Amino acid sequence: ITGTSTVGVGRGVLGDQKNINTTYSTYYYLQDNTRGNGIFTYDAKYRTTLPGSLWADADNQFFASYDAPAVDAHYYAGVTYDYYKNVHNRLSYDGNNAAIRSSVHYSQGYNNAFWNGSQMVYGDGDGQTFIPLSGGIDVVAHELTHAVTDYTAGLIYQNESGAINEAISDIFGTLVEFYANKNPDWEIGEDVYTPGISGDSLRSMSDPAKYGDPDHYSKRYTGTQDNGGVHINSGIINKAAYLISQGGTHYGVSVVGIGRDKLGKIFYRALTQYLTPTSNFSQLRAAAVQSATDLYGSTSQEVASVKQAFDAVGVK
Ligand SMILES: NCCc1cccnc1
Ligand SMILES: [Ca+2]
Ligand SMILES: [Ca+2]
Ligand SMILES: [Ca+2]
Ligand SMILES: [Ca+2]
Ligand SMILES: [Zn+2]
Repeated sequence: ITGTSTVGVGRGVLGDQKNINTTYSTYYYLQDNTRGNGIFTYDAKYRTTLPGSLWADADNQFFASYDAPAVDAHYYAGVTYDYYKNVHNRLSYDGNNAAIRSSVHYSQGYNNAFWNGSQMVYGDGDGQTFIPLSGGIDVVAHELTHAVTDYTAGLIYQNESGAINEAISDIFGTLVEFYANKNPDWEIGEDVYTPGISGDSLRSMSDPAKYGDPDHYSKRYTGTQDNGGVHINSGIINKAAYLISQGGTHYGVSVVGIGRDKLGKIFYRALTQYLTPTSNFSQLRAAAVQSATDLYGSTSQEVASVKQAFDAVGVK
């Protein structure tokens, strides 16, 4: 909407206070005009119609329990925008400052969040499996990264290309979590998953098998569930990315780590220059090798480490 840019204050899902960019016109709206063509957050009001209503607040203070998922969806979309702009010189998900839209309070007890091709959508969780999913910065950034993928490589959401799609979202979700530097880790969703259980998460990149996901191509899922295992076989690529960044020995193969920043540069370049809608795991390895060659040189440690990491997970 048309109005003037303002700064509100609120509390997120985890009870932390933060400032949020709003717009004043009669009401204060969750519309951040400081980033691209705007970040807009909507109330789905427990329904499944989307987007719902642009979030309106009478006083620019967002401390009600009902406000918390909206505060975090809005704020973490801003952090994710900042990561892509400041780290990769990418302006929003399309590279042209497309407006970023999110809806919260989607459905009732909905234990998921997603990018729907047009916008991000967050359930509130059922209070046992999840609390409202926008409380996880890695979740928010995972979702917005699907939009980046859609506009770049276009990886089809099935089988190996879909597992790459998922892993790219986990990788950049994690790199955004490190960028914000609040309790960063290599696990996915820990801040919103199972409030009654400490120390768990949906997935681990450092040890995918902790939650039943494969960490070697020989253990890949070959069935039809989950669009051919897109959230399962992602563990093979997540493990490779973890090894590239942090190093380690895995099934007897040693990888010299090169750090998170170079991991991000290599995978961002692979995603935006080399991957295609039908890329498989072997093609991802080649894309990563070529990206590291472009950035660091063919004889570099970085190229050598990409090769050892894919070797370690059984991808040639
Ligand atoms: N992401 C968990 C995949 C899975 C499910 C059930 C048993 N083993 C593995
Ligand atoms: Ca208020
Ligand atoms: Ca964390
Ligand atoms: Ca995490
Ligand atoms: Ca938990
Ligand atoms: Zn995903």
